[PDB]
Amino acid sequence: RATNAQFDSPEILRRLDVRLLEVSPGDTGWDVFSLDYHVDGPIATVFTRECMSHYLRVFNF
Amino acid sequence: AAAAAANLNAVRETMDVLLEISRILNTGLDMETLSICVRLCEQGINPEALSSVIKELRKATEALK
Amino acid sequence: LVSGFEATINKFDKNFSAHLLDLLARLSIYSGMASVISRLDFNGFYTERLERLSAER
Amino acid sequence: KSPNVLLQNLCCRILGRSEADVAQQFQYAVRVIGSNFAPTVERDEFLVAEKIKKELIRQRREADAALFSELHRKLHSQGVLKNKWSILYLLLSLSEDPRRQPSKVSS
Repeated sequence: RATNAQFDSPEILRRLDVRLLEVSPGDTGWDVFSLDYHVDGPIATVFTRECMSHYLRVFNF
Repeated sequence: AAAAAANLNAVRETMDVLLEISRILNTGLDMETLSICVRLCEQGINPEALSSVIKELRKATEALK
Repeated sequence: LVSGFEATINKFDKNFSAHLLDLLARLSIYSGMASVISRLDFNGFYTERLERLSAER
Repeated sequence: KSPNVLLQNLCCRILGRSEADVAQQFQYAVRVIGSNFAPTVERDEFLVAEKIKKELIRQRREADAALFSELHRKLHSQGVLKNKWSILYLLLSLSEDPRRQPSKVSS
């Protein structure tokens, strides 16, 4: 709501969610924090599971 | 004889593979302490308790050094 | 005056607060929905009293 | 051997001492291990395997998460291990993140 991202369609704003990774031993949250954007429907035929894992590798860098 | 020698090879193989799993997980164990922990987990013992015991003995080793 | 009354006051206030803890904590394991805790626990009040049972085993 | 004499060997492996020297820590270890001997959760190796695969997948080490799948099958191939859940539950708990330098041995 603070940025201009709230001025969008409420669908795509709802679909983005914080993904927690699996919890590491002694570390900080800056090494384990990533967005997931989750997709459910006929759009998943284009955005398959292979796409979101490679997007998460991009967000990793 | 022979079946008493094949078992020693089959234990040495597993005790190498468990050391590889231990080094990729970066556990602080070495080859000799791992043979104690594998022996302990053979008879049936809580890993939640034995891991707490190791996590405390390695925690109290530093206050003495 | 207080021997019969304040004795009933403190034992009820401790029994109220303990069941008020158990209502919040058993609703906190439910992850709209978790907001009934944070409404009851508004701006700093009773939102951090007990962490968890300090036990093991 | 018995588990009571076997805990003292562990206390001499971690702490480099003799059994006549270290006896305060062994008194603590009998306190923790004793009264906590029986298994408290149901045993399966499947959930601990999918947690170690998770453990290696997001340390950016997606290669070792598929090597663990080949190392976990060999434990079943040989068959000298009765409780495979316990050792994997233990080896997962003592795991540390290097954050880096996954200097790969093998061979």
